[PDB]
Amino acid sequence: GGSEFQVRSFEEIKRSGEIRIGTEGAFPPFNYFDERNQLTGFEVDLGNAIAERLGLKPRWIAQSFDTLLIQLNQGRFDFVIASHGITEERARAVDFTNPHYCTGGVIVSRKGGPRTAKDLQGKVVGVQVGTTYMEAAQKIPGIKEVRTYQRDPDALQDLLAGRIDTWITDRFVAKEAIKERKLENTLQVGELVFQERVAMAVAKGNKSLLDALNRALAELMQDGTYARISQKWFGEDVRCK
Ligand SMILES: NCCC[C@H](N)C(=O)O
Repeated sequence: GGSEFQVRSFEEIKRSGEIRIGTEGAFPPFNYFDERNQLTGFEVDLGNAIAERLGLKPRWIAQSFDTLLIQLNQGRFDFVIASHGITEERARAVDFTNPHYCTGGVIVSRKGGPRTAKDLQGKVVGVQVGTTYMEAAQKIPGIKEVRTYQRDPDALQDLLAGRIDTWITDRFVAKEAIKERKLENTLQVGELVFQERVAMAVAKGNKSLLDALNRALAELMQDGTYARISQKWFGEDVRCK
């Protein structure tokens, strides 16, 4: 159906009564399509609670991860919530909110497989395109091959099939995939390779919206809504401490 692309200030958004939110929809349990083919996840619930707290009806747009930041700047959405770690490189093209969770990238291998960055010597490592996982894998020398996937669950599929030695991904995504697929006796979570603060993104220079999102997030963290949503998803509070 197409849409009107525009980078919108907070007051322009407020006038419309609607906030357009970009996400990926292939990164469970943060944002994904469930068994009845509807968009959900910790970040969807969070996104909706943000929209609500601002007096705005959310309109969700799922699309491939590698495209999200560039379509944000082109004006397809007002903000993106799609598990983006804050990086200096990314902050050149977008403005990040205060982080809505903290986490890290972790080595995942089959039983008896690589557990440390050092173990990745002559190994084949699977990572999703445009991610901090791919970025870190590119900097670990002596990996035989960094294999890059458009979608992160595809890397998991290749780890299981034995086409790669190691998948590097988010620690919560790794834990949940193992629980979901009952892979406790088949997969092995190794070392935390790096830690990261994960945040919403706004088009570069969209300071009015940036500030409103920060305020709404602060409010959710104070009024118990964040705690409730984190509990539902993780049985614990995942905010940066
Ligand atoms: N597809 C989602 C990737 C999320 C990861 N934390 C990153 O920042 O690259």
